[PDB]
Amino acid sequence: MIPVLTSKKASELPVSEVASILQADLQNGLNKCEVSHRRAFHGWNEFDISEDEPLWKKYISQFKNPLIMLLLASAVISVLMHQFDDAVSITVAILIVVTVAFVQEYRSEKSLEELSKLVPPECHCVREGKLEHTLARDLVPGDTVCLSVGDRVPADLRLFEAVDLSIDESSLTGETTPCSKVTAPQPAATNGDLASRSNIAFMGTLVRCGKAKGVVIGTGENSEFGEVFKMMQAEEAPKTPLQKSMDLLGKQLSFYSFGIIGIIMLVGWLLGKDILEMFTISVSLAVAAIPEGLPIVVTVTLALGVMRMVKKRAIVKKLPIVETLGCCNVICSDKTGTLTKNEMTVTHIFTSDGLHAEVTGVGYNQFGEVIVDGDVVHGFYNPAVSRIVEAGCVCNDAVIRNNTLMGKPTEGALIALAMKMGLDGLQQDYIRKAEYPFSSEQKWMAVKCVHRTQQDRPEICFMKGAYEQVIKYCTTYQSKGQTLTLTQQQRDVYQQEKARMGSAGLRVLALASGPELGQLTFLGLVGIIDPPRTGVKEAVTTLIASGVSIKMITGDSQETAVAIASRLGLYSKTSQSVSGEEIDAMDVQQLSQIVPKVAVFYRASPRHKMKIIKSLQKNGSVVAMTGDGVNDAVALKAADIGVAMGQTGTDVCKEAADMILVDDDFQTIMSAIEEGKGIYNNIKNFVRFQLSTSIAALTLISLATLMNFPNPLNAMQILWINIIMDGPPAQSLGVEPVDKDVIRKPPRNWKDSILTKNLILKILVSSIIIVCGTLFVFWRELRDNVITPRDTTMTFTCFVFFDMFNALSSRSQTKSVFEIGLCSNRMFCYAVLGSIMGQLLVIYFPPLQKVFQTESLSILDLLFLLGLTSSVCIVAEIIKKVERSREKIQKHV
Ligand SMILES: Nc1ncnc2c1ncn2[C@@H]1O[C@H](COP(=O)(O)OP(=O)(O)CP(=O)(O)O)[C@@H](O)[C@H]1O
Ligand SMILES: [Ca+2]
Ligand SMILES: [Mg+2]
Repeated sequence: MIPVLTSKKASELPVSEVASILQADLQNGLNKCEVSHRRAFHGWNEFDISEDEPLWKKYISQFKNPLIMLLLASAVISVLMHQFDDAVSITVAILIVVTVAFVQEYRSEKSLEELSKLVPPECHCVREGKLEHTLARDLVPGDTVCLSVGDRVPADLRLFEAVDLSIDESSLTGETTPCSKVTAPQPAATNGDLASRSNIAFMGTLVRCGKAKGVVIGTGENSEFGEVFKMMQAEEAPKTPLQKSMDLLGKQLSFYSFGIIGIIMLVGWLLGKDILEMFTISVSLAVAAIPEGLPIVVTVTLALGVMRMVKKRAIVKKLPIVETLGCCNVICSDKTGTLTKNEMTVTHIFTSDGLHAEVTGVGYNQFGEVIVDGDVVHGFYNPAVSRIVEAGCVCNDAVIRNNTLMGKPTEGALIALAMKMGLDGLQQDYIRKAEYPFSSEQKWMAVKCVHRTQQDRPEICFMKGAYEQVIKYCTTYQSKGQTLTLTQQQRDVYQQEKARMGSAGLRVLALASGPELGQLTFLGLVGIIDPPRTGVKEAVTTLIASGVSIKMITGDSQETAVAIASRLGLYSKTSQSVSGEEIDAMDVQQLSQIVPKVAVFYRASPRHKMKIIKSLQKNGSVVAMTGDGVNDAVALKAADIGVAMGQTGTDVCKEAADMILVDDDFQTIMSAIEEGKGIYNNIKNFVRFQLSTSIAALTLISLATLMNFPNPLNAMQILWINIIMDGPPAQSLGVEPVDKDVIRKPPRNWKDSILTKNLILKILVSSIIIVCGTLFVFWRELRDNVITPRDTTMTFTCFVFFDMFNALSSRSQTKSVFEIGLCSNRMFCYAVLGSIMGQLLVIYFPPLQKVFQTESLSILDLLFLLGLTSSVCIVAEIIKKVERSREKIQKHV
């Protein structure tokens, strides 16, 4: 039986003894069958998840509300009296109400737990001698885990290989300085504090630099500080500010409703009316007017938006970011990953002498050739191009195999061009001795390699990079084999050629070589191509046209970036560009007045990205920046809508950013805006419908009380109307697919409220129309002195039909009834049908007849009510149509 090794003992114990105890193969990894056995015995590589879900507890918690308690008290006091039919009716009504509330809460909790836990932790592991790609959830104590830069440590590792490792342990230790890691055993005297353990990698820490490979010593709860981990991250309350605003609005509406109910009670009691019946009616109205489904529906619509985002490759965490996601003003993205595909090929070759050579072929394939202006070259014919491809081979770091690329796209394109000429065998012929790492701030890499067949000649350097960083280190050039020196008369024409290459759609680079890396010989430039991704130009145009001001932050040259922006809709006739030196000269103040006028940035850095973020946030704008680097993590954290990458993004940037895309494309941002605006529109629909229904009911009750005639609503019918107003139909209205025409609207403001003048006017119009219809029904209904329950049933049916028709036309503030389709959201149709059958059963069920005192009606009366109750829908449709037509005509003219 394998024992679990503690962190301190693993640090104390030698690596070989540790591997002996865990029976782990450091080279070939661990086999799958033993992986399954260890997983079965030790559980999975997860945190022990346990919580109380005693459904009877949440059933009881649905009770104890003051409204339900008062209803139960009224039921008890009626039981104490001589009446029992009212008591049984009220208790079955409150039972239906609490069951509806229970299913609403259950659905809300269900959506809550389908939310989150959607980005599993993923890390490398060695099994059966192969580096295989598993989730961290699959780990067992004994596997060999490879750690890379930017990867999050999945479990406690006993490090045995490490070259210049720095691990950010600020999360678990609080030290802002990453801790260097070693592999030697640690002394017992220094094994006291956590930070002194320099040979163990802890789960949840981020690797900042270096390479590593260790064996898991702990999984799940046995891991050190796992206790404090489940202490902090297990429970949290990240309340969305939109939820707070909705709660405040609901509380204000509830206070106003309570004031209205109190005024109505005072007026009725001062007028000498009923006591118990009026009290029950008032308490039913109070429980009706309270918006209780608003938080449930907002959680449901947030979860639905997140799920719809995920269904089409848009993973969004950090729930309250979605609320401000729709209020997007400025969008920034790179140019190699999000706008154009990462498929680079070289189609132009330029040398020191000057010969326009064109290269054909698309992709990393060997079908292709180099075409000078009339020649046939398949070998050592032109010395300049041969030297260029040889330098490309020497400076190359990646390796191409079976038409596959594993490395940076630029080196892949260079090696593909080299293989096209037939010199693929020179990549491994030269062996590097001194290596110069390539960096964003450096923009050039150098190698020191010599031929192995002969070593009489001294060392020769081969380096490539940007032209601005190449001509500075190069003052010699070749014409016909011999070495000469360049002057200004060649630098100017080289600059013109660089600009010409940067035009159209080509990328500009430079090749240099020499004996010592202080004086080289210029070779020429390579015309790497970069085709834009399909369906990006129209997306960019339709984004910038409406309300967005997308900018460009790319590391290319001036001409290349300008041409790429001109191909899309980013560049205009009034836009400028800021260089890296210029953006470094000014920190915040001088950059503020120029950021809204520049859409293309020169070769920048993560520090420059931070500067742009600070300048944009100073002006008061929302920025959505996408990054794929370790040093872009701070930029993503500072940005409110920072986006990470799935395939080209590290784990550090994945965790730091609030949005992760499994595919790099400039199409999910419009999708983010569309779902955000759609869920906002659904919330507006719910709010408008609930407010209109509540206002109509309260106005009808107030007019009934003030005019001194019995109210044709009772209490059970009021409870049914309440269930309709915030229940299955209200949630059906809240659940709605995103409208196609929702992107042609200026971005929303974060400080804007939910109630507008148009919404208030529509609510008032609908309420007054419903009230007028009910008054007309009553006037045509009571033409004598005899009052029957049939009249009350007819009034209740008219009110139900009016509410249903209002909900029918409340699913679109701008679209018509037939524009979205009669059957688009099947949930709404199902709810309407269920309400219809429930009303019919209430009318025609002897038990429900006794409960609801509905008596009976006729087919002709029902048809007349249906014909009359359609007034709200037609009026709303015509006013919406005329308003939309007038707005479109005015904006067109
Ligand atoms: N393998 C390589 N060797 C030498 N230079 C390289 C290189 N890859 C890129 N460069 C140089 O680095 C410069 C800027 O590159 P950087 O990596 O900062 O951004 P980038 O090339 O990835 C474009 P972007 O950031 O918009 O995706 C380019 O002009 C290029 O000349
Ligand atoms: Ca209510
Ligand atoms: Mg970049």
